[PDB]
Amino acid sequence: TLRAAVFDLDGVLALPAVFGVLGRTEEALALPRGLLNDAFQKGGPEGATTRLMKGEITLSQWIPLMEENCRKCSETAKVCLPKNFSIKEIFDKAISARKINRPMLQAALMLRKKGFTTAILTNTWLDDRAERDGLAQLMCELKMHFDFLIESCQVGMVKPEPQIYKFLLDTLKASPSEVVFLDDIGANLKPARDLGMVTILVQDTDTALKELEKVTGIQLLNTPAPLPTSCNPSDMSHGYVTVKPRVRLHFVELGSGPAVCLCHGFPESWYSWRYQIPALAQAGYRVLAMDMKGYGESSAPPEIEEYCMEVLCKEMVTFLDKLGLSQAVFIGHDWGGMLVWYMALFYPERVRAVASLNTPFIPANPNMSPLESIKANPVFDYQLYFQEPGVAEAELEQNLSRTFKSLFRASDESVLSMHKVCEAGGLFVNSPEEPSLSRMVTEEEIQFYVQQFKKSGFRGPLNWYRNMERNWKWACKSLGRKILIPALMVTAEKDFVLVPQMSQHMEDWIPHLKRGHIEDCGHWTQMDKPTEVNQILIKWLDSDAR
Amino acid sequence: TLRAAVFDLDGVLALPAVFGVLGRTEEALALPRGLLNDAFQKGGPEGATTRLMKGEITLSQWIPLMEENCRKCSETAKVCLPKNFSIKEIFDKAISARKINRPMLQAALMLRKKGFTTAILTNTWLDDRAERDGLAQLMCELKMHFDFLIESCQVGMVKPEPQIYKFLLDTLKASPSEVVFLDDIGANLKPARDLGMVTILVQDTDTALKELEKVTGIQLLNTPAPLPTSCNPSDMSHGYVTVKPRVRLHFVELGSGPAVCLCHGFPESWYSWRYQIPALAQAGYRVLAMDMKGYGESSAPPEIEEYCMEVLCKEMVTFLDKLGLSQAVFIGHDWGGMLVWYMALFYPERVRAVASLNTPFIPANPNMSPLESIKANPVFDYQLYFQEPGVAEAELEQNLSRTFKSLFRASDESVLSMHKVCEAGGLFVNSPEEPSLSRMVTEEEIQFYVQQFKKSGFRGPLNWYRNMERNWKWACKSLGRKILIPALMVTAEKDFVLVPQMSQHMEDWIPHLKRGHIEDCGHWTQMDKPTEVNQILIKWLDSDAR
Ligand SMILES: CNCc1cccc(-c2cccnc2)c1
Ligand SMILES: CNCc1cccc(-c2cccnc2)c1
Ligand SMILES: [Mg+2]
Ligand SMILES: [Mg+2]
Repeated sequence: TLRAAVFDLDGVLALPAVFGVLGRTEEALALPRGLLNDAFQKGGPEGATTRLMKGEITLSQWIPLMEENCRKCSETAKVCLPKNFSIKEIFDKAISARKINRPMLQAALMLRKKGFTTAILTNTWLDDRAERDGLAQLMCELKMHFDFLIESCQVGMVKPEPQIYKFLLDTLKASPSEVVFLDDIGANLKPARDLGMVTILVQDTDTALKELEKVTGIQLLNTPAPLPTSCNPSDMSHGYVTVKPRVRLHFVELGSGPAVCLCHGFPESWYSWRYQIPALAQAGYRVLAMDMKGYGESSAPPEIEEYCMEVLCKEMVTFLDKLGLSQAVFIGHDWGGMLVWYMALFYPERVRAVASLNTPFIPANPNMSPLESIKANPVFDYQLYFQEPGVAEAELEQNLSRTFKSLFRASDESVLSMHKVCEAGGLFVNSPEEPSLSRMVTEEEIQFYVQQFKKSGFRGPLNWYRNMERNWKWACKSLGRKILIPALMVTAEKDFVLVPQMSQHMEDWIPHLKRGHIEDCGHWTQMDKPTEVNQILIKWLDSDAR
Repeated sequence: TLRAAVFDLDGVLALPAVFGVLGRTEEALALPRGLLNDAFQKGGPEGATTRLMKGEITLSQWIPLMEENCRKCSETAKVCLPKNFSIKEIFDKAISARKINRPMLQAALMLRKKGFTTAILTNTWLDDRAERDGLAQLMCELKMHFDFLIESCQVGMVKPEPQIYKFLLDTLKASPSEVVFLDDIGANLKPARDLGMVTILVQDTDTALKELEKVTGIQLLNTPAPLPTSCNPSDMSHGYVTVKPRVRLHFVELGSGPAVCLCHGFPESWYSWRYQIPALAQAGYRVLAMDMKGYGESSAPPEIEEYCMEVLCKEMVTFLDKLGLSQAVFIGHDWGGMLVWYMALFYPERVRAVASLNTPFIPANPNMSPLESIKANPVFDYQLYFQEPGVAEAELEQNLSRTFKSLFRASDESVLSMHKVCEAGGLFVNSPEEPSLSRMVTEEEIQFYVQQFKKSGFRGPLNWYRNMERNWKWACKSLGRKILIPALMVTAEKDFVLVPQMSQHMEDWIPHLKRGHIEDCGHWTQMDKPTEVNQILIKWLDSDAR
């Protein structure tokens, strides 16, 4: 039966209702009860407020009309308005107080996830106030979660006029009996009900949601915590910058405010940050989520030395130079974590702050060859297995789906020991042909990785592991320095390759290092514990990069 | 003979020299003459400063070494340092005082324009101070103008060590006698001279430039005012956003700070803003220079109504939604000017501020059809000529080079009257086959337009002119509103189509409108008077959009 759900903005998706500040203001100021509402509604379908709601005039033009109205109401009720009474002030304050009503948004999201078409239908105004940006931000955040946003001032019609409902129905490509409509004003529900829509009168949120649950047959209340918002690749702005003749870097870009450059690990993608990108943009950052060199839509030259840290870092500086960015905050995971530490040591003037997930900062040992260092840790055996050009490429390219499905697994789901890989003859030699799907990833998300890696395969990616000696010699140049810009290290309790204890000496080199630690989190940190990652990065960004 | 010119940063490309603050500080504080220089140089090739300049330690690690040095020098000279004496403070202040020495930069630019290879060779440090961004910005601004930037702390070598000069020569792919080297420290010149480089000792800038002129044989002093910096397309970050299934918008993006969306006119390109893009980014803005729908690398669907203002504006809102931008400053020229006024009237919550070049804001007349309004002005006759699908496309596509060469002309160069175009049978009927090249444009710049327009031709572009009735009906919805967000109108004295007097009533609708006016400027404003446009936009941005 029901296929569509329609929510109002004031008093339903957003609270406190701005309508409601008339009531509060009368109470706070000891005015005659309803005086401000009388003024707000004066003239009815031909008064100032209706012309505003229909888009005939803007909010700033309406303000002095309401003011006049407030005077007229107070004269006929034989009172005075307080010295300094200000409609502009009252409304600035109420529009900024009003916030997304999170449980109602999450119900709309869940219904949309079960197949509902969702819409916002609202009587609202053209906002040209000095502070309009606050409302623009609220609308942006809400509207990406709905199929349609219908605004009275854009369509020239207002609730309760019957034409707006017919316009709704026609927008929804739905008959009225397939629709549930929620509003906190009973007069606004009435024409929907006359057409045989299910309607819900919203006073407190929980009761409305109980009625909504009952009538749709879907669980909306007491539901577990949902995942952060993810990214749909074809909805992103995609950027491309040529950093030298055969090397162009692709990135996805969302948000405004301080530039934050996200650098993924092996064998990954910009898409590995899909849960961080909307959260960090929504927190007030300009996010640039890279395809690192060798991956996705970035160039992937075959030569091994094109992937040494020195070359990669110099390219990332060029990337900032071409974008006209004097700095970015650099956040990396895995190989990208290693990269951002080297950015901080060699280009601190370009790094506003630095954060790594999983990858520790360990100074090079000038008295031991890196390949021997590597041979000393049984869990890095797979790194020796990666050395010989063509061997790991053949195994990893042989069946991409099985490759990402076998790699991307939560800590309780493993099919790969990283144990004696060379001796085993490969990474997947004792893994199934058809792994089950991790709880972390959908089959669609796997096929996105699979399609990215069809372009250039694993040569470029593996090459990141093939510059151990060259990276060691470059790193030895930096052994006298410390990292003294703002820095965060995020350890993952159950990453059994990049273990939290490997980071334990970092304060000797980064004395003011901050930390976060994520329990029950494997190697694929951003997608294993996306909620916790987001919280830790935004806290650290707002305190240290701001 | 000479093919290459090498400049130092401190005291040559940038002034006052930070070295020089030791002198000034001793004088200001009544310290023993040379005390701070003695401390700065203590230990010579093995002291703190040399390790800094070679990249062994960072600036923040060096600060307390210099401090110690300052104490030791003052003890052996039997004096005290003042209470609150601060090396950090002295250096923060000196590094921010130091600015690009504009006449020396413009000499380097001019030599580069006559074929020199140019480089900056500098002893400098790894800057990890809280205020490092100021230096990062200076280096970014300078370095885009040179072939190479060689920094002591990146290469592990310092002037005057002879290896740094050999490294220079090898970088320049030049023998020493082809090179002129300028430095303000004679000891730093000596190894260059030993190799037979021409050297110039820089004290005052003018004298150095006279020697530079003499030895290169090129005029560098008293030279006319150069054009602002332009854009090279293959050096830009190129962005792409799908705003609906068959419509993706391309843009070029440079800079950080408030988003500024530049919207070009007919029949133009993002490249028409090539002189504004670096200037506005350099002024502290995030510039987004669009290919408008129908142009360049943006989609160009054939249908006429895809190009009505309502559809175009709704798309531009979607473009901001997908980029995660709650607002942008919108600056338009010509058709793009018309568009940004409609953005301000219909989406003021998304428009931080609005500026138009040439295009006035004239409310629709609800009592006259727009086509009759158009017939009333003899200079808009070419707009009737554009109505019939396929006619103007055939003339404008027939020879692209002749098309842009005939259109893009300064006010003293015209070959087109816009007079009785329909009756003439076309736009170019009485223009030459091979127009001369305008002073405004190079043959390379013309061929960039020609190559852009080979992708989709003139159908999409002309379609912008084919929605007069549809745009009029939409505009009539807005006749009750005023524009009350910050707004700038820039008139062009010699634009004989979009004449300055057409804007004379705009204050009735935009009572707080600001203005700029450009004399001796034709229709192609950004490329006719790029210096004046830049100055007018940056002044207005910094006061009204900031
Ligand atoms: C460590 N750099 C990325 C990488 C390379 C190879 C394997 C794994 C992996 C695979 C499974 C579990 N944990 C980690 C991770
Ligand atoms: C007015 N919209 C752009 C346009 C269209 C057609 C011709 C010209 C033009 C051509 C020459 C001189 N001045 C203006 C300009
Ligand atoms: Mg309501
Ligand atoms: Mg110098």
